[PDB]
Amino acid sequence: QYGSFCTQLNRALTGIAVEQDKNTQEVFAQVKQIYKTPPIKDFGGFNFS
Amino acid sequence: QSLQTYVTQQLIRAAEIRASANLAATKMSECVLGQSKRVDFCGKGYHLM
Amino acid sequence: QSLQTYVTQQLIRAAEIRASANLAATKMSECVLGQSKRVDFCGKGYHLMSFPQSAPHGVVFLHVTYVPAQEKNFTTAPAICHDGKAHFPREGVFVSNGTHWFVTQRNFYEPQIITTDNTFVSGNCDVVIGIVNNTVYDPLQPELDS
Amino acid sequence: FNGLTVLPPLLTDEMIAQYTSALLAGTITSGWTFGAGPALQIPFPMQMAYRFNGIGVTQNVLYENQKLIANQFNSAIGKIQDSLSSTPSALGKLQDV
Amino acid sequence: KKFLPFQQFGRDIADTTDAVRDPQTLEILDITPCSFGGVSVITPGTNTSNQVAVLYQGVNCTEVPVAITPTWRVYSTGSNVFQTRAGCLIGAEHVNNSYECDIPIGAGICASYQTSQSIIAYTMSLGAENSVAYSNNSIAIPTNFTISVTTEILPVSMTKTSVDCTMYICGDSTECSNLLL
Ligand SMILES: *[C@@H]1O[C@H](CO)[C@@H](O[C@@H]2O[C@H](CO)[C@@H](O)[C@H](O)[C@H]2NC(C)=O)[C@H](O)[C@H]1NC(C)=O
Ligand SMILES: *[C@@H]1O[C@H](CO)[C@@H](O[C@@H]2O[C@H](CO)[C@@H](O)[C@H](O)[C@H]2NC(C)=O)[C@H](O)[C@H]1NC(C)=O
Ligand SMILES: *[C@@H]1O[C@H](CO)[C@@H](O[C@@H]2O[C@H](CO)[C@@H](O)[C@H](O)[C@H]2NC(C)=O)[C@H](O)[C@H]1NC(C)=O
Ligand SMILES: *[C@@H]1O[C@H](CO)[C@@H](O[C@@H]2O[C@H](CO)[C@@H](O)[C@H](O)[C@H]2NC(C)=O)[C@H](O)[C@H]1NC(C)=O
Ligand SMILES: *[C@@H]1O[C@H](CO)[C@@H](O)[C@H](O)[C@H]1NC(C)=O
Ligand SMILES: *[C@@H]1O[C@H](CO)[C@@H](O)[C@H](O)[C@H]1NC(C)=O
Ligand SMILES: *[C@@H]1O[C@H](CO)[C@@H](O)[C@H](O)[C@H]1NC(C)=O
Ligand SMILES: *[C@@H]1O[C@H](CO)[C@@H](O)[C@H](O)[C@H]1NC(C)=O
Ligand SMILES: *[C@@H]1O[C@H](CO)[C@@H](O)[C@H](O)[C@H]1NC(C)=O
Ligand SMILES: *[C@@H]1O[C@H](CO)[C@@H](O)[C@H](O)[C@H]1NC(C)=O
Repeated sequence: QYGSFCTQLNRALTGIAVEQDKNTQEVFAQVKQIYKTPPIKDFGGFNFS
Repeated sequence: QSLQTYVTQQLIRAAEIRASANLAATKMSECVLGQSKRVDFCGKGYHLM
Repeated sequence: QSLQTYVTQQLIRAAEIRASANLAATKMSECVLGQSKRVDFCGKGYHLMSFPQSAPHGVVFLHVTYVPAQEKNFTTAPAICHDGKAHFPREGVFVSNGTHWFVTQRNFYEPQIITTDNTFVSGNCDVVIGIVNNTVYDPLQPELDS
Repeated sequence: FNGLTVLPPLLTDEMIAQYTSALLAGTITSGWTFGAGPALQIPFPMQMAYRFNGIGVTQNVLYENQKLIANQFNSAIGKIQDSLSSTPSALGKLQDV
Repeated sequence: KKFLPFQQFGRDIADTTDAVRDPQTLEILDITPCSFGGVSVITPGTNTSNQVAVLYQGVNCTEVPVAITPTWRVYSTGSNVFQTRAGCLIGAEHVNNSYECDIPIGAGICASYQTSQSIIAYTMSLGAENSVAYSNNSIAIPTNFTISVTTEILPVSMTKTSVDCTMYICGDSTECSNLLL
């Protein structure tokens, strides 16, 4: 008898849920290829271990 | 009423989290993928990497 | 209760739209009215210029950027030892094609003869690790001899 | 259990780690070139000399003091583990959310 | 749970009776909710086809055939059902090949419609692999360039809407407005 009070709540929660994945994607997926360091650590004395 | 209060507070918190994530994405683009001249944006001192 | 719910949701959405509009104003100020040095702010690549374009309830930016295309392998040297003195390039990088050494700018291949106006002398060549070992030219001397 | 569910994130933790490892490897092996376009390799001391020129210090300063700079960087990167482990409130921003 | 001799129920969150004691045989048996979850339909556009896949979110799906005439239950039993961290997917085929995600599912699993053509499920690929030929005396400098133009779209303004309170609540009525004041 209250109409569509329930649908809006679920819609808002789903919007938040989608926004979270958008946030993670926009922060971390900034590179289009996957790069790997060479097996040799000749960095002129700089230790990145 | 309890459900509506929960949803409203969740929306406000999600907005704040989105602002923080936008700042993090900007920092990843500027401090990590380049060298920034903006003062105190990438730590105290003259930014190197 | 229905009216209150509608008003609250409108307020939240208006706050989001205001954040977007502030970002758009910043982009108009920094990408269109000038040349921006911030990375990835005005498009992918090295920013050159931008052009605004009006859209319904929004704006569109066309970002003109510079992208390097074709690269080549070379060998480098941090410095050059000529007469016991170490030479460093003023602006550019020492590069070799296998037999000779040149100075080029970093973002585009343009080899040049290593002379005293391309490099500056600082200290002695006993401290630099990996220094390479060549001749530099002073254009004043050949003119004086002639 | 009263109608409440938690949904898994689209990106697993291993995928985030792979993304960060790719970013780190690109930064170490190519400097800032992999962000503008194709990645171009450059020796790390020369990249550091470029950064020194960027902050307004001439590049022979780094070549004359390379060992000291490397040692200072290694010590500084070693200290941060203890700095963040010793203080419980270092990672408070995530704990609050 | 070690019940004390004078105790009858068990409550951990103070609104749910997680345990109870049988009246006749004095034995203690815990109570758990049967099962529940959301039902999502993975579908390409009604352009491409009419085949669909169904995901039962966050459930062990030995239970799916007997959950809840529209009794598809196991919609396509031939389509190998398999558990993911989001649930189990029914109507899609598992594939080893990895591609860029287009229809996200969860926990790194993505679904797509491709060639004959059917809905497949796979782990998303983060991008093409690459390795920079790093050495301590090698440089790469570009010998050419390209000029590129890219578009960026930003919303600026919303629609200016005004709503009258009395007209919406108590339209053209005086008793309603007197009660509303
Ligand atoms: C890079 O630094 C790590 C320390 O973080 C070095 O690992 C140490 O190695 C020595 C001897 O090889 C051990 O006694 C230490 O216990 C190690 N420390 C740790 C934390 O594992 C590593 O050897 C360094 N690598 C280079 C190439 O210098
Ligand atoms: C590296 O570049 C140098 C400079 O151009 C080349 O030396 C010249 O080669 C041309 C042949 O194309 C000759 O006509 C010039 O007389 C050379 N100049 C000098 C000063 O000797 C050299 O051949 C190049 N090496 C390689 C392997 O490409
Ligand atoms: C560049 O040329 C000079 C030649 O003058 C080389 O200097 C010699 O280095 C060796 C090794 O220490 C000494 O034994 C000689 O006495 C040096 N020569 C003179 C005249 O003092 C120098 O080694 C060359 N550079 C490189 C990197 O090989
Ligand atoms: C740099 O790249 C451009 C391509 O963008 C080259 O221009 C092309 O050159 C070929 C033949 O050399 C022509 O058939 C094309 O029509 C050209 N394209 C355009 C858009 O004009 C250019 O030659 C390259 N430069 C160097 C030095 O390699
Ligand atoms: C540069 O050298 C590396 C050495 O492994 C090679 O893989 C790469 O293809 C070379 N690039 C060019 C343009 O010759
Ligand atoms: C580069 O590494 C080689 C070993 O692969 C070494 O012989 C050489 O001295 C190094 N050069 C510099 C400048 O570090
Ligand atoms: C009393 O309980 C036992 C089992 O606990 C049951 O078999 C029996 O029928 C019960 N008594 C009556 C009168 O039903
Ligand atoms: C959707 O279907 C119609 C029917 O053939 C087709 O003409 C239309 O182009 C399709 N939409 C897209 C985006 O391709
Ligand atoms: C629930 O699923 C797991 C696999 O995730 C399986 O080992 C277990 O047997 C299942 N439980 C039941 C009751 O079928
Ligand atoms: C992928 O290949 C492995 C063998 O390397 C096999 O065991 C597995 O079943 C395959 N999975 C799919 C979905 O093809």
